[PDB]
Amino acid sequence: LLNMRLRNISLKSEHCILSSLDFQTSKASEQLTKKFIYPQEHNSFLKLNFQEISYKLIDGTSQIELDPICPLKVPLTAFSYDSISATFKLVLLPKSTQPHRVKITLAYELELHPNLKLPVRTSWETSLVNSKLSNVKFKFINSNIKVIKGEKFTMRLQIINSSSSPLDLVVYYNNTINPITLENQYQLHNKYRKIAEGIILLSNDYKIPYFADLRFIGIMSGYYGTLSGLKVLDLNTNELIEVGNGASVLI
Amino acid sequence: ELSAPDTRNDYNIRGDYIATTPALITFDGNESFINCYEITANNNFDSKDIFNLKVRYNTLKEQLDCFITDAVLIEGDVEWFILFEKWKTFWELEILKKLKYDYDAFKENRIIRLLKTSIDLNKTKSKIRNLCIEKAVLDKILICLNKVSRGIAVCNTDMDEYVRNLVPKQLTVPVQLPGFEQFFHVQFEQMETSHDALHDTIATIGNSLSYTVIVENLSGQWGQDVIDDGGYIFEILSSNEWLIHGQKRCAIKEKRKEFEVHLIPLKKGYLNFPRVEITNIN
Amino acid sequence: SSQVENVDWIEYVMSKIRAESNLHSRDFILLLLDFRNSWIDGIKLNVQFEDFTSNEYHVEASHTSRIIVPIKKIDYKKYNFENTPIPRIFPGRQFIQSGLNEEQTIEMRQKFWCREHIISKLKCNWKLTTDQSVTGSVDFNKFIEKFDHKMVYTIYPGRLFYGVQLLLDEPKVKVGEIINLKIITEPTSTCRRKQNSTVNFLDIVIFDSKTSKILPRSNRRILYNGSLTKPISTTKVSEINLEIIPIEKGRYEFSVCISKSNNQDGIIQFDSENVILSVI
Amino acid sequence: KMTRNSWMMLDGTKTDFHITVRNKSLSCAINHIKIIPMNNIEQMLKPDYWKKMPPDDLYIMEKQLDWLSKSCVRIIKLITFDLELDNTAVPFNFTGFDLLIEYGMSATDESCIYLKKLSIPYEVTLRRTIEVPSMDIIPLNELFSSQVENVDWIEYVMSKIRAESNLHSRDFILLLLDFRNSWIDGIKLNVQFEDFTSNE
Repeated sequence: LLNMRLRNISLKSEHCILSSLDFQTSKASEQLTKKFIYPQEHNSFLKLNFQEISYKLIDGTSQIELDPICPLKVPLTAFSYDSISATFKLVLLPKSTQPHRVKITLAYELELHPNLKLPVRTSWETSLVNSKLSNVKFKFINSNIKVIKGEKFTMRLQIINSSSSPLDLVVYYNNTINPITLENQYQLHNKYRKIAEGIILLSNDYKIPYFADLRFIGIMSGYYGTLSGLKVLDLNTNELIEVGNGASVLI
Repeated sequence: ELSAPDTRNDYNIRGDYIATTPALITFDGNESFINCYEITANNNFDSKDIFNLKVRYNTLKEQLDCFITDAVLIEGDVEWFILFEKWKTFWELEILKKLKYDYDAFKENRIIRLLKTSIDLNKTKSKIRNLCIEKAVLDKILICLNKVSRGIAVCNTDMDEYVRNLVPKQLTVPVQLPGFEQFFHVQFEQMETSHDALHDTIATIGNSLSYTVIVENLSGQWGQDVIDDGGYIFEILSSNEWLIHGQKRCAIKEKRKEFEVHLIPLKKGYLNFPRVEITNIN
Repeated sequence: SSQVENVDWIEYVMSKIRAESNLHSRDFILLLLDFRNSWIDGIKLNVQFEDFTSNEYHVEASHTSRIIVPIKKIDYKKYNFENTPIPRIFPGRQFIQSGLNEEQTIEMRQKFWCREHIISKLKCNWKLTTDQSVTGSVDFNKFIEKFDHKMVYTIYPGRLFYGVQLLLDEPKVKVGEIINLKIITEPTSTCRRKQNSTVNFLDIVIFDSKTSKILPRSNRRILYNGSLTKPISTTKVSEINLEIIPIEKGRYEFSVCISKSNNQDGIIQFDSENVILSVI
Repeated sequence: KMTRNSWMMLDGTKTDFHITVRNKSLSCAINHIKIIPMNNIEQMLKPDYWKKMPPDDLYIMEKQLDWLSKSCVRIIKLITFDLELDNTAVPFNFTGFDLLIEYGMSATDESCIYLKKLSIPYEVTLRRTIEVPSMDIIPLNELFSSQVENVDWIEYVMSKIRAESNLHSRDFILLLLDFRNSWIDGIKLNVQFEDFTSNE
């Protein structure tokens, strides 16, 4: 074995988990072979890695990678092509057969037949927030990453619960500073002074009765990921329910 | 002040610190004092010369004692004419055992003495030939400085060119690396998400060994992370470099190395032996 | 920016940031108030401040509509807000002891006088929909219930301990311009409060435009000649200054923070001027 | 599981794929674009009501409960596929309508009717936006004098009593109908007959 490699599959909750095996012909056989080649007056080898594709299942299909693969042949390089893989709905882990081939055109144009094709198990190795009191769940129908200027915009929230008491929630945005190491002492304040100053909710204390279009305008600009001021609350048995979801860039 | 070398080799500086009005510091090192200097380049770009600096420091126990020997005891043309006129060596022996407590010299007070004693000092003043008026002024000054306070007044009025300035010097000499090169990469945001709106860092690094590596890292973003896995073609120039990944990921790990320092030596054509790579989103 | 002039309260502060450029921004505040009708008819609701003209609103039968009225601040060196407090409608009476602390009397005077200041120029006007004849007004004396400590900070700037402003000349700086920053400090009408501390300490903190909390050693960033503590004088103006040699990024904000000592949590004013410069 | 709509002709593009087992993740070779549900409901409901105009004893009123769903089907040709564009098109829905379902047909053949079934549950409620619970009809007999042309329904019968004088008055009737909304918002309500334009 010469080309040392690793299998990296990264898991995302946008129903995607990409795969990019990294390869690098490391020093272990290089320290011997590039001194035999140094005795034979060569220090720029070229193993023509040009043929490589993946396999998904028993239907061994070449999945279309997100990146390209031309004739890659140089000395001491290292490559990691990224391939889009569909994320499963559960722990159905598709074992995979990583196939590759490099035709080792050595010094004095000496080709050598070699390939790197083997199989393993391609495990990854690892919107909505639920309630605390009721069966209520909160999601935003409009997409949680959205573009706007400093002007007005429409924002829309899902309320789905059990219809045993299907009512009496209230919103309020609570535009005041949470009053709160010295650089962290002026970091938590500058977090809170742009939470409570950025957007303003133009219909607060909105009685809900499912669907409601909540009404904001934002003043100053930035990335308001998990815009966390707004609090709905159940008027019986008052618990501070929070919706820490959604985002808004203002450029 | 930073010193250009004795060759006078046209190394231009732009910044320099002359604290004329702010003759004021405190250096317990929990707070940080930083002085920075912007050296420029000459017609020739070399490595080694001599650099020195004129740190014109003092001591706080000189400053507040020169305040105490000119305002709190001897601020007259009578007492400093006849009472503490020739007995100033006794005052300069009395001053160096005072131990003024400097923990509240910059918290709502200045010149507040610590817990020494005064009866033995009064007995030593009585055992010499000190007069009654001079002992009256000295006992009044020590009685006032038994517990006292001050504002930031006479921060330079009580040492307006009446103090020594122990002008130190050192030697810094512009340390340099081994291998000099210049790369230029080519980014292409083939992003799995839409865009993370990453913020840039156009790096310019150095490496000082032989058969070595000069690694690099990509930009840092703050959106929904572990994504925007970019595409990159290397396109390094004027060298025989190495590689780490083509179409790498801008995730929690980046690891975009370039082990180019194992070959392709060159000259010291810059101020040091560096390499300034610069990607571009295309 | 331009073309945002489609929203009724923008163009007031645009039209006085174009002309009369001494009257700057980041000092205009918005007062936010929600109407709610206990009636079956629609109401048309044109609000006037001393020159602000809201457009033709509509409130149907329960639907609140938060009017966003822009005003300016008040200047603490222009009005005295420590004058005879809570003046009686009729002179005379028993003249009994107040029975309250003098400090409490101060905050009661401020929380009354700012309230009547925002009463005295705010006039709504309205008309019904289904009749279009029975116009009317309201008055807000029974409406605005009191102020609390957020409101008396936001209208009245003199409640704060210090008042600073801070300017950076020519905000297009390329790389190599060591440029002084200018801070003008003025202690407020609460200069009478403490007076046993005669020094207070002014940390100048550095924020990125997009991200936050640049560490103070600050390489590939702003380098500073001096240090960022710079103690300031109570009861007098003081012009601190610091020189900025920038290396490379896009844009930054400067702000200050006052801390009354150098121990932890003695900090008193999280002040928020935040000038931005643009670096190529 | 989606959520409610008003009386508008909206659309749905649902997120999750179904199973749809086949050989592999190759192309399905016939993908539906306009699914069009609730275009069965307007040839259910008019054959409901036009046999409700005699008394009900028919087979269409014989213990039927397919109006609770009105579940259509989507047929296709020769793995998992994300959901298409619906164009749900709700305008004629009964007030008992509360659910829908989609028994998708997963086809594959050589010369064979070899299919399967793939079923989805859908719950949706209704915004009862505006209602006209009554109407009444009043005739008229007065010819209206000039300058009364400030009221939207006068000028129609004025403009055809000036021109086309054979079409006389005292035969035009007015039909009178009252809207009432069960909603928190205002509604703007421009009515058209074959040429009459009510105002805002």
